[PDB]
Amino acid sequence: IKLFSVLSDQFQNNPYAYFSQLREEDPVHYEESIDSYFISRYHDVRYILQHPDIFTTKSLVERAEPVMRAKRRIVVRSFIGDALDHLSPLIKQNAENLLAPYLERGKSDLVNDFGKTFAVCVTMDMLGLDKRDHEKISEWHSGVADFITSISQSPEARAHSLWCSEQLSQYLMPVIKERRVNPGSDLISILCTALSDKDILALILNVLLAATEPADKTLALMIYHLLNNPEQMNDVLADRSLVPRAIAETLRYKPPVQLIPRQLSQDTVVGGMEIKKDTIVFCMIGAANRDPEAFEQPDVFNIHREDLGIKSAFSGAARHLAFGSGIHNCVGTAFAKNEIEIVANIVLDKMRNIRLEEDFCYAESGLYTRGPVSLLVAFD
Ligand code: HEM
Ligand SMILES: [Mg+2]
Ligand SMILES: [Mg+2]
Ligand SMILES: [Mg+2]
Ligand SMILES: [Mg+2]
Repeated sequence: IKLFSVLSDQFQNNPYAYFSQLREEDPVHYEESIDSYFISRYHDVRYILQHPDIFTTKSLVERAEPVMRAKRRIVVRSFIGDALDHLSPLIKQNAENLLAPYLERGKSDLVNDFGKTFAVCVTMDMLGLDKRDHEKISEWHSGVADFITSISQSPEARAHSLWCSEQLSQYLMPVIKERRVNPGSDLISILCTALSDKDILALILNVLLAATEPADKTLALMIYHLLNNPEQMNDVLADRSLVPRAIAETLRYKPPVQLIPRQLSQDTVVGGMEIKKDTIVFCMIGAANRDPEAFEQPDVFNIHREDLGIKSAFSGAARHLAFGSGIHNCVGTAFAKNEIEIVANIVLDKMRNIRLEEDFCYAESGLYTRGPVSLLVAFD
């Protein structure tokens, strides 16, 4: 009951089976393993995200370090909002260039054969990095992600993770010193116009981390749930203007980012239980997006739901909390919509009569960020 742990293999197997017992029965669940509380109720979670004075979180220029173990937001957001119209042909090519090898076979794994690389490549365009280097970059990003997400690492993984983030610095740092004097129109160049080299590397790195994982996760998650609800897929195929709805419901239904940490600046009460200073709470987004106080039939994937509030699903005043909520809302919400919309449409254009593979076994993994282990599809 309160004896159960949200860091367990058991929980990590299927977080969705325990959210309900978590609200209603132990909403502000203490995690003995750390000095961290886990908050499962929608309205609590949302109050926490709306009030980042009481519940602070790291700056964009703060080098990330393992989650388990304020004016630039706009400068990023806008110069990401100005970016997306420019990067749409490049996102489109990436999708086409990366699908290209797999057509003809009529067989792909949208996660491992395509997704990861696609997202990596879109971010590399956002940062103006040379897409020849996408193998190195992916491997490096992954090693770092591994260090941030993980509960624990072996000395090897940790030694690899250190290496990866060493390599990235060796790679990006010369690009930063270059663009300071010869800036293109890419994000790195823009950041050089009022922060230090190392500051900018941190921001760049946090934008590398932020903009990659969730985007490939969502693509795969949406396609999977559309295929798992095939008339909703047909709905989307016959009217492509539903893709924002399919995207939004996927985000509500299986948020790629499951946990949003916040540090407590003071003593304060969320719900009923009292929590002391400097302790860190964890917003359980999965649990909040499945809360029947916010959504009706919450455990039903329905792209046509009336309370989705599609009108706003890709903003800070949204109904689901997959981008967070309010002032500290995902900086690339507008970007994320476009990116996924584009690629989805191409995936759907090129993979005619797309379906799941014979004897494919769906499986999610992740505690802090969660998505499919793979998505084995077949098509003409
Ligand atoms: C599938 C779509 C995406 C989802 C669900 C998502 C989710 C999130 C969430 C939950 C946060 C936490 C905000 C908070 O602390 O309350 C966040 C932060 C952030 N997001 Fe996103 N994201 C997505 C795509 C993107 C993309 C494509 C970009 C960049 C274009 C982006 C840029 C950022 C940045 C820069 C942060 C700040 C984190 C930091 O301080 O390092 N996101 N995102
Ligand atoms: Mg080591
Ligand atoms: Mg389903
Ligand atoms: Mg159906
Ligand atoms: Mg499932």
